[PDB]
Amino acid sequence: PVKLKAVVYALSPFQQKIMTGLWKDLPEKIHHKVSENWISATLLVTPVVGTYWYAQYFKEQEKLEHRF
Amino acid sequence: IDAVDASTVKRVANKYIYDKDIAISAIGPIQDLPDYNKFRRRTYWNRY
Repeated sequence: PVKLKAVVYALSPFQQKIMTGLWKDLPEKIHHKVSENWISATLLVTPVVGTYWYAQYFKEQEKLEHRF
Repeated sequence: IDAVDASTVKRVANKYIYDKDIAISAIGPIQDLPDYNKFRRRTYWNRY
């Protein structure tokens, strides 16, 4: 058991609004999500999208060259 | 005082105790004290 010194104040769940906080400070929420995760999103989408479009391009060149 | 019979106690208790909000003030080694939701739930019995 860890020895902990702290003071905690809590409010009853029936004395606060439960759902309005979902849409509070939304521009901050969208800004934080993008600004911290854009590199992560790029590292995940770019190789799957780059490989896919290359394969489509290759199949188009391979099909056309086999024609007459 | 004599007017407070068993039916009176149950009526008053249902007005002030049953499924009511509570206030808690604790100090010391109180990590094992149940949280607010546990005390809140123990204000009613679901078997009745």
